[PDB]
Amino acid sequence: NKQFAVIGLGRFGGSICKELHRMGHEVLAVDINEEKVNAYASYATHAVIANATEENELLSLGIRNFEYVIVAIGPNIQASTLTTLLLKELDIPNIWVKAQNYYHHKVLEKIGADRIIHPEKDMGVKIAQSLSDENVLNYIDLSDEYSIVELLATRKLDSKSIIDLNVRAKYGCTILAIKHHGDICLSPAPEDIIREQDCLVIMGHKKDIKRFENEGM
Amino acid sequence: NKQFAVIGLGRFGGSICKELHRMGHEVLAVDINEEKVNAYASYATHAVIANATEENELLSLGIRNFEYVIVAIGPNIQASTLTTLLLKELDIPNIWVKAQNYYHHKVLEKIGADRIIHPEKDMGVKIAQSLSDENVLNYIDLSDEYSIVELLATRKLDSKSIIDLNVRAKYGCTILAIKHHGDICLSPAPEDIIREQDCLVIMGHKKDIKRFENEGM
Amino acid sequence: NKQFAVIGLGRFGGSICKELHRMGHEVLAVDINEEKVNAYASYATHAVIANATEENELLSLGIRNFEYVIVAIGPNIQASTLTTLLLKELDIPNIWVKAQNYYHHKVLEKIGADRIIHPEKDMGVKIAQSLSDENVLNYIDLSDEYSIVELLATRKLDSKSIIDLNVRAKYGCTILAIKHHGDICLSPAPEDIIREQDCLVIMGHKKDIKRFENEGM
Amino acid sequence: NKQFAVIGLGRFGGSICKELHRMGHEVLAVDINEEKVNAYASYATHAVIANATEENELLSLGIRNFEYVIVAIGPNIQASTLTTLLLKELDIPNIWVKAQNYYHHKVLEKIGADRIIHPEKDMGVKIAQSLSDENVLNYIDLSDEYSIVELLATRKLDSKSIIDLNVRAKYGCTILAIKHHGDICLSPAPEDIIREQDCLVIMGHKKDIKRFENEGM
Amino acid sequence: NKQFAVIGLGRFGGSICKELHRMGHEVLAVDINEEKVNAYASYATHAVIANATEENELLSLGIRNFEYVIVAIGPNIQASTLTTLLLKELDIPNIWVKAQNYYHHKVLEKIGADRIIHPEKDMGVKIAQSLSDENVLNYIDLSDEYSIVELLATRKLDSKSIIDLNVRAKYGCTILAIKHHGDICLSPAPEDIIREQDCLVIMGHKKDIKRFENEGM
Amino acid sequence: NKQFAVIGLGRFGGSICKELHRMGHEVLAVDINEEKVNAYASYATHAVIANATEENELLSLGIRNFEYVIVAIGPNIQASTLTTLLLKELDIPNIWVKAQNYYHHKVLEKIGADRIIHPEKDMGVKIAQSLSDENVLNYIDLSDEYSIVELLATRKLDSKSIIDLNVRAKYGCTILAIKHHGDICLSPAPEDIIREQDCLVIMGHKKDIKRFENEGM
Amino acid sequence: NKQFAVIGLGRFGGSICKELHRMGHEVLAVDINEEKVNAYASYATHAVIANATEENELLSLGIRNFEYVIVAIGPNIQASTLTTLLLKELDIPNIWVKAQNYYHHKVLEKIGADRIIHPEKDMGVKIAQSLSDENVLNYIDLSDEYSIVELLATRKLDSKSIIDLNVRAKYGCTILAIKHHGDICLSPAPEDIIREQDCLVIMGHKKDIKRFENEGM
Amino acid sequence: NKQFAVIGLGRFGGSICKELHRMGHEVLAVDINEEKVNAYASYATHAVIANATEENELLSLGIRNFEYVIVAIGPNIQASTLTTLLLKELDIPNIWVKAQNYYHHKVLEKIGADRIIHPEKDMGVKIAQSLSDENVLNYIDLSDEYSIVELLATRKLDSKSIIDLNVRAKYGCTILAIKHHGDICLSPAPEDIIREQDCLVIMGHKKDIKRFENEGM
Ligand SMILES: Nc1ncnc2c1ncn2[C@@H]1O[C@H](COP(=O)(O)OP(=O)(O)OP(=O)(O)O)[C@@H](O)[C@H]1O
Ligand SMILES: Nc1ncnc2c1ncn2[C@@H]1O[C@H](COP(=O)(O)OP(=O)(O)OP(=O)(O)O)[C@@H](O)[C@H]1O
Ligand SMILES: Nc1ncnc2c1ncn2[C@@H]1O[C@H](COP(=O)(O)OP(=O)(O)OP(=O)(O)O)[C@@H](O)[C@H]1O
Ligand SMILES: Nc1ncnc2c1ncn2[C@@H]1O[C@H](COP(=O)(O)OP(=O)(O)OP(=O)(O)O)[C@@H](O)[C@H]1O
Ligand SMILES: Nc1ncnc2c1ncn2[C@@H]1O[C@H](COP(=O)(O)OP(=O)(O)OP(=O)(O)O)[C@@H](O)[C@H]1O
Ligand SMILES: Nc1ncnc2c1ncn2[C@@H]1O[C@H](COP(=O)(O)OP(=O)(O)OP(=O)(O)O)[C@@H](O)[C@H]1O
Ligand SMILES: Nc1ncnc2c1ncn2[C@@H]1O[C@H](COP(=O)(O)OP(=O)(O)OP(=O)(O)O)[C@@H](O)[C@H]1O
Ligand SMILES: Nc1ncnc2c1ncn2[C@@H]1O[C@H](COP(=O)(O)OP(=O)(O)OP(=O)(O)O)[C@@H](O)[C@H]1O
Repeated sequence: NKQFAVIGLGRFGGSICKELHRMGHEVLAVDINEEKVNAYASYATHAVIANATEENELLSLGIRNFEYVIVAIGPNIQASTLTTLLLKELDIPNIWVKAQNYYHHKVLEKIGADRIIHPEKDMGVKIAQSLSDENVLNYIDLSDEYSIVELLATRKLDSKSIIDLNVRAKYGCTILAIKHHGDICLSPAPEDIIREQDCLVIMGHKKDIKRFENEGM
Repeated sequence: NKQFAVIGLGRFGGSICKELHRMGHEVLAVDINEEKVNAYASYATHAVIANATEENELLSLGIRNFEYVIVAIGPNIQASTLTTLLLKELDIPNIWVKAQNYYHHKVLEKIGADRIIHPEKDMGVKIAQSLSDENVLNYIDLSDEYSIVELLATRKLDSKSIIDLNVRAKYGCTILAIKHHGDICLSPAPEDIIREQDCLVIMGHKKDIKRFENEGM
Repeated sequence: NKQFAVIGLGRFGGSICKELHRMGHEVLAVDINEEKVNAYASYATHAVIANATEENELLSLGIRNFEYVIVAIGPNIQASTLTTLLLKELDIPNIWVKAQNYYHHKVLEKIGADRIIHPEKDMGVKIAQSLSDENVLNYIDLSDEYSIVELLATRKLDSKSIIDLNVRAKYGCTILAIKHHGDICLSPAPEDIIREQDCLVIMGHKKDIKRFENEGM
Repeated sequence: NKQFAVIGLGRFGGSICKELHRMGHEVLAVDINEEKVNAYASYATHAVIANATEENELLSLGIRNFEYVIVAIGPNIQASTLTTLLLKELDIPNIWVKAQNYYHHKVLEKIGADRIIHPEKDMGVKIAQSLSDENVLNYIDLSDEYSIVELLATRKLDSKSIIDLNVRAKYGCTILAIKHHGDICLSPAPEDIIREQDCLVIMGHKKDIKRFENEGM
Repeated sequence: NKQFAVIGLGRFGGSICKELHRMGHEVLAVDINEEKVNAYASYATHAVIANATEENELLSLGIRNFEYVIVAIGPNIQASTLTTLLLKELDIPNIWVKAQNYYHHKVLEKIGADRIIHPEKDMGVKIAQSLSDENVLNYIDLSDEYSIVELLATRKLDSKSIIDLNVRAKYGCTILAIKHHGDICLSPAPEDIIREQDCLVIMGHKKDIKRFENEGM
Repeated sequence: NKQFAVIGLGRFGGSICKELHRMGHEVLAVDINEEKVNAYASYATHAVIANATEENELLSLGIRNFEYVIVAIGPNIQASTLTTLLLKELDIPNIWVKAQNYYHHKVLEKIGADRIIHPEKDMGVKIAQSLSDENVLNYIDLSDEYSIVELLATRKLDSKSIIDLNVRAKYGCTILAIKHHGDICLSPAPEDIIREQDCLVIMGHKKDIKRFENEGM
Repeated sequence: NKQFAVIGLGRFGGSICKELHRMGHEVLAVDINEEKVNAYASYATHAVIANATEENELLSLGIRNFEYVIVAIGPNIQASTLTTLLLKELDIPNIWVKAQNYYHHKVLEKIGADRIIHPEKDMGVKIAQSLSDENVLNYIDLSDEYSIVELLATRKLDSKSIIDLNVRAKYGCTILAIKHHGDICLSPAPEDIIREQDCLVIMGHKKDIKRFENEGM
Repeated sequence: NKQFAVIGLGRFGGSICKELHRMGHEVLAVDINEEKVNAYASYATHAVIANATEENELLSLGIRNFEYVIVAIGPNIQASTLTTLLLKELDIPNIWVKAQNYYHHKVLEKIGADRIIHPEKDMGVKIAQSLSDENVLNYIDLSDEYSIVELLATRKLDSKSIIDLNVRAKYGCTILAIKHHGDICLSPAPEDIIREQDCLVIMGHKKDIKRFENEGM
């Protein structure tokens, strides 16, 4: 299908490998720690003990063949950077590397990483957003001003109808989905009821959504 | 406003503190490492050097007053656990803790953590999704089966109309937004045109969205 | 008689199980590693392969029946903690747990471990005592100031009598036993002789015993 | 004073180093793990990062000068053995090594270890002894058969006199000390009273002490 | 005076250090190989064994103080690159690095090396020039086209005057110096004689000098 | 024309071969490594895979015919020596050999090498010279005391005339050339201007040139 | 036939493997250096890259099956000792080990090596014998006093008969063999002729043989 | 008597010097390592610290006077070669040099070494011989097919007579010597008895000797 190499079976890397394996892709799980290789042996096509900073080992893995290589090493800047460099000189098409800090990001950038990810930082931003606003369970920003938001329904919304809560005119936002007891309602009709503690999916302008949050719920 | 305590100024914790501070909330940035405290001094209300496992220091911080306390310590399972536990005995309303792996999650759960987060794991899943499918720029999962996806438009979608691409009937999914050259169109009418390289926001079942990606683009 | 459960057949745990079995007590030896179960099969009443963190397995062991359960898992803090906790919720009378370090000691303490042991640490202290003082073979502290000490006799003590070495008056300490060529003399009379390289058992104040070591031997 | 080298800052080794440093001896704490060196920097004279497996590094430490070298590495048999061998060829006077199992003990023995210690095993035996007999707080074995035991007094012993409990004739054992509310009585006269929950220090044959425990308390 | 750090005491680095030391400059000779440190101990102010890729060792050297740091490591691209990066982050004013190949040059360039040198390559070019033309003793290129050349005089030039050999008009080149039996004539007048086997210093265009070599000598 | 044999296509040897080929000479590129024969195939007349220590292969090359043979093997002292020796016994007119160190230089010297070169060492000296003195770009020593130096112009020299900087009288040195933006001025007249960052070519006594560097620029 | 394992393909080991292979025995050539494995690939049944100190690799070799295992590692005392120990614990029938010095010999002895060889030392003794006495080509000592010696015939022995050189009576020694131009004469009759430069095999007392060497040749 | 110079006191060289000294020859032991000079001071006439590659030191030794000079340096090819070369230019009659591998043998050969020895290799062949055939104690090859072998007698040979074991007719081989309890019997008569565990010296064809070994013992 498509070949993926996950170097560094951490939380992040391990998750990548496990999920990708669940999707049914050819995933090579590489780690210097034997116990990590042993741990993700069930969740990969081939799990190998290797020092990714050692070139001959990298050739012994046959990494040149892979379309995507992911360096999920993030506290050892040295190892990460070095590995990325090795892969670059070996003409790997796509090199995705975790990064630790702004300068590690810089060095990855300069040695030609294709995509640099900061999982902890981004998730930090998200969870902080959820912290300052208890109503938001999840969300996605369409742009600087427009967003789709998932909200936890309060008592103020219990037994209320979509036509009762006229968001499309009063607030310029549109409701997309209602999740009740695990059951799911997509693009619901105005007659539908929202019960408390249910998942509500609204879409619109950020400020408008906050307006609805304040006065509605 | 609302008082937040961020213990552990890593990428994740640091991001939480910085972002929350950008929102203009009272954020207490706590760290045992002096240089971290010095680093996030600009991005907090009060930045303090403290050993969060030492109770008398925790009383010296006056942590009982805070509505939300975030334990962003994730490689030192031990310290994290003790700290969370300390906060629990001190009757803190909301304790959100960063976890490393499943059993650390278990012990946090059992000592009564209010919310446990796995940033690296979740972001790993997301990036893996983006890896197996180059077309997805971003997304949000409404549930195990239903999701809203942001897609990068290919040439197959160039100059195509919403009524031309009948997703609501043929694939059971609904288009929510179109982003063209930075300009943004929310809940667009069937006459609207989609140009390649534009942002397309579809909503529906995961498998159905994959179907549309397959035959459509 | 009395029922004991030893979870974790390490050196320490294995020693507990083997020794208890030699005394003729009902000892259930539990381990996740099959080879450990096979190893201590001869030295237990019932040796079972079980994941002690998995509750249903813990019920399958019928651990609720046991008066004493010993968690001898010490490098995997997580397994130890989770297991100890499981036992606590199952209302086990006495839970003795092996600890690795101070904060793990803390979390064990707070989740209600009944007795926490640091074998390596304590034995370290003892062997260090023996290191700085080649004369001391072993000892037991009665209190902060008073102790019973086992000493290796030097040439200065060869062919010396108990009445000759008046410890009861000159140093306020009392000799308890003399071990000569494996032969043993308990509470010896003043006429008895001490030959070099023999075991001498003195009792008294620490500083006083040091005094006697200094001027006497 | 006297120079000590502690190689391997584990629980056991770390305890040795910390305790020895508390005694005010010159202790060189050596470890391959940087974080361990950093941890015990406060509890040593000189804390060095070194792989004790490399000879030139061992010369860089100047280990030939030390009277006592302690190999506190116990799960890595290879490293332990090798270090011990290196030290032996370097004509170190006293080499004390922590062992894991019987065969590692054998190889240490054959390559000329001066003293081999099994902390976990021995402490296991002790704790097992305390487990089968809740009454014993501590003890020291004078030989295979004779021992001095510290006992927790029960209700059966409350308000009883030493002459009342004639251990010297009825059981052939002798009482050495009584600890009451922290206060301490050494080699007490027959008129003295024992109150419950006090520390009792008996001396004699193992079987005899068990007998006294049985009928007496 | 000025402080120099030479990391990597190979031939190139060693020559740098030795020569600089001969000039009487403060030169810190750093090497991971003990024998190299021992070799250049006589030819430096301070010769230290250090792993230049290890940051804490680099701080232990106190390298931040130095005006010039030279990475003379050229077959280990890894070590060179890594070290250079470390020095850059430590805000070293001038970092001169020895390179192996074009891509190592590239990565050095991108991580901000101040001067990159290819000794073997350049000297290769020079020696090749001397190989195809047996007559040239030495030379210096002013530019791609213009150069000053030192020539060994043949019989065709014996007893010839500067005015006889009109290089300034016939070939557009100018003679700068004549070395006869060790005696030296700088900017000689047209009456001066050139005897064979003497050193002749001409200056001009490369082609013109070759022309003069061809028809003249 | 003239025939050259380059044995060992390293950086140095490869540079020799490539440069010689650019001049249009008959160059035989010999290497035991197939990939280097393949690499320099474009930059030679004939590129052959051969073991230069094997005599029959050397006869198969027909090396006796060549006027110049260059042994550019420098880390394998053995191969270098044996090869050079082979060539000597085969009565080769000119044998130029790359040397690694002083003693290899000795053995090459004694087995009758015609010219021995140390590229790394010499270039080391040069680059070191440039290191202690940022102002000098290049130079050539006419004798122990007299030299021609190429200098990088500073701000102190900007917009200054040759007659303004009277070097011929004030410092006894003479300016030979000025290189401005790649353009070149040979033996310039006193009216000419020197702009900063330009190449300046002075000629005279070493100490005098320094003097001029000191007070002038 | 019989199975041999040669670990360490040095001069000594490599020679063992090559010679053994020439005899047509099943020889497993094991080496950690890939190039050594590649070198002796032609001179073995199976040539494998393996770290003989790593147990799992040793099981991957299936070394338990072999009757004879030879540790030909001699400058790395560590590897030799460790490997030998591994083989011993794996119940290998015959373990022959190359030793470096007296103490390495000691540790090999104590860990139960079956045969310890010192090639350099022994050959040193032999070559020394040939050095002090130029006359001897080869020899074997039957005892402290009696020996069989191979001698290079001089001119004094040319065209001489066995009956002419009466060694059996005049010197008490006996001639055993004469080798002339590769042709061989075993236990030759008294009529036989010895020509110079031939191999002569005499047998007797050392001093007597020396006597014959002195007066005879 | 005869003057010998042993340069390089390793095992091989040291053995040479020691053995030569035991025979009572004038042996000059030369070494650059002071401790080796100190070590073999007792086993030489004159033991000197000298760098054998340095000519003036070689004249300071007065090596021109010696009939035999032995270069026993074998891992430092460079030093060995240069030294041998120095001795050659100094017109030394006999230069015997220890070689490492085939090419070092080549360079020694070509710079005119008189005798080149490979101790490890040859001894390798021998020990290999003994490895494939456990029966042989020692031997000497007269030619490719004919040999004299020393054998360890088994039980099959106990109390057997020479006439009983008719080797001269049945196997075409001849017995030369019998060594019993240190006592020695040369060219024994047919009545003589062979007891087990005695040394037996047979002579003949290799295959024939193996035949006798097979059916006979
Ligand atoms: N040079 C190397 N070659 C191969 N694998 C390596 C190398 N260095 C580190 N690794 C592996 O990469 C993994 C990266 O996880 P690490 O322990 O570095 O923390 P982390 O990745 O930041 O944590 P997480 O991924 O859980 O957030 C480790 O399991 C380690 O075994
Ligand atoms: N007991 C403690 N008390 C206070 N601060 C701590 C404690 N333990 C860790 N920290 C701080 O919390 C921060 C957490 O980041 P850390 O380096 O532990 O990796 P992480 O948090 O798993 O990864 P990330 O930095 O991406 O979140 C660290 O910078 C550390 O200084
Ligand atoms: N979750 C678990 N369930 C059951 N058994 C476990 C679990 N985790 C570890 N064990 C067992 O407990 C034993 C504990 O010994 P381990 O090797 O973990 O080191 P240790 O106990 O600190 O060292 P030692 O006991 O040798 O001093 C191990 O043999 C292991 O097989
Ligand atoms: N080759 C080596 N060289 C130097 N130090 C080492 C080497 N191998 C291990 N160590 C160090 O020695 C220490 C030994 O402790 P380790 O973690 O191996 O468990 P342990 O000693 O059995 O446990 P404990 O000492 O807590 O009972 C470790 O901290 C490790 O960093
Ligand atoms: N990580 C490191 N840290 C510090 N020093 C290092 C490191 N790696 C290599 N070196 C040193 O740098 C020097 C580089 O020389 P090396 O042996 O790599 O060959 P080289 O430099 O190509 O040889 P030459 O310079 O003579 O051409 C070595 O002497 C080595 O000891
Ligand atoms: N015996 C030999 N016969 C033929 N070619 C050889 C032999 N030995 C080495 N070579 C080749 O000669 C080339 C010389 O470069 P090498 O890698 O030996 O280092 P070097 O030449 O000292 O370094 P540089 O590349 O800077 O010149 C190598 O590419 C090697 O393949
Ligand atoms: N840990 C190991 N595991 C397997 N093989 C090893 C190990 N260590 C060394 N060897 C191999 O054993 C061989 C021993 O030869 P080495 O280079 O050590 O010199 P040596 O044996 O003294 O020289 P010689 O055998 O020529 O007398 C080497 O070829 C090496 O590759
Ligand atoms: N240039 C030199 N001048 C004098 N002595 C030297 C010189 N080079 C080496 N030696 C000495 O010669 C001795 C030879 O032993 P070396 O360490 O060279 O290994 P080796 O001789 O091959 O091994 P072994 O002799 O143990 O089989 C060394 O002890 C060394 O000190």
